Amino acid sequence: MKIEEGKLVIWINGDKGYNGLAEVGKKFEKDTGIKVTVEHPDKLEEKFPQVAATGDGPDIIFWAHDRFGGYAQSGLLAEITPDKAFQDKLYPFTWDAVRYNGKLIAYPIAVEALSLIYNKDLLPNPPKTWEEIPALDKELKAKGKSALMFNLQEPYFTWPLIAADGGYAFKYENGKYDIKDVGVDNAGAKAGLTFLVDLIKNKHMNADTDYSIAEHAFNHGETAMTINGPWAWSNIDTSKVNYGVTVLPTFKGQPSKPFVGVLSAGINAASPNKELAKEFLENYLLTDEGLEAVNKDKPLGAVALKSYEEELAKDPRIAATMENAQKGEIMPNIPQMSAFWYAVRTAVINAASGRQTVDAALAAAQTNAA
Ligand SMILES: OC[C@H]1O[C@H](O[C@H]2[C@H](O)[C@@H](O)[C@@H](O)O[C@@H]2CO)[C@H](O)[C@@H](O)[C@@H]1O
Ligand SMILES: [Cl-]
Ligand SMILES: [Cl-]
Ligand SMILES: [Cl-]
Ligand SMILES: [Cl-]
Ligand SMILES: [Zn+2]
Repeated sequence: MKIEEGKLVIWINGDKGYNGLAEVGKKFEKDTGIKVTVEHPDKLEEKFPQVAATGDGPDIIFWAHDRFGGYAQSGLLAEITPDKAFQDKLYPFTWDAVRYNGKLIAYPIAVEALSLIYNKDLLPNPPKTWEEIPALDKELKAKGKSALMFNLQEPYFTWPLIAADGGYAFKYENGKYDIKDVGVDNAGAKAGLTFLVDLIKNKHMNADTDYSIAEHAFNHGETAMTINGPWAWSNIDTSKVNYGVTVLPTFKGQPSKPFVGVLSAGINAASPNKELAKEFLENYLLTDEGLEAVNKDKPLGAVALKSYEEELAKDPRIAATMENAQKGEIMPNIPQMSAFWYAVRTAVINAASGRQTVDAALAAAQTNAA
């Protein structure tokens, strides 16, 4: 078989708590005899539609909900069937994220938003504005440090700045997203991307900075700030850097507006193990003990499971996560999101590297997203 009967194969991103998830899998195996194998392929969210379209791939895929409408439209996801009692365990807005064309198509797990993470020893009082960063970098450089480093290769991390002054993905109005109406090339989006490009032009950041570089720099005390999600806190803890997690800086007086993702677990339509996947997700993973196990490996951040979230909310880092989430927007789950992200990734990388002006980059992004 392309997908093996009698076990579960799971995909989750490599920066999440995949070892903790595997532990939940070992508990499952102990109780049921069903082995669970967790993989973390790179770009799994791009690979999934390729392999699932041929009846292959994992039994279960974990990713933010934004990719799931596309998968569902292509018939790659099984309809899930939790009853009302189970539904009541999770916050209503998380279920909204995973409902597509009249069907629930994934189980919500956690609510993710980026925050500003800062080194308290270098910056006891972190900047409230993006505009403060250039001068702060010049001041820190004289002491052998930089102000800020974050992943410039994934547009997820730059979006909060692009959206701050008015950029948006798809217009939502009167109960629908208008997929012909994109906001990646409005004045606000240009302003935010231009600010980023200027940070690079003025040697405050490097265009080639990626996830690993920014994490390395922050966790080694080479830079005073980074922008990242809750999954990153575990490695910072181990580094012994004294850090805080706070509201993202404003731009032109406007809050940064991160795109909020609901990490969700979908079941492959081609899986011969759908009932076992349901048992694993409902009875083992989406439980206090299951999420705690994953969280202990890499923090989930705010979780969809009310009972556990009530405990996590007491953590000031989680409060900061929710504050940033409230200033941002939940991502659409519509199929056009794949095109949107391709468009914006291309624009940010080309603008940052100087291959395109901001105006040309975002003009192309508008065409490509719509
Ligand atoms: O950067 C584009 C990318 O953004 C989001 O992916 C996030 C993901 O949601 C987070 O859980 C975390 O792993 O960071 C990822 C970015 O590297 C979108 O969900 C994704 O579809 C999109 O390609
Ligand atoms: Cl990266
Ligand atoms: Cl080093
Ligand atoms: Cl529970
Ligand atoms: Cl769409
Ligand atoms: Zn280094």
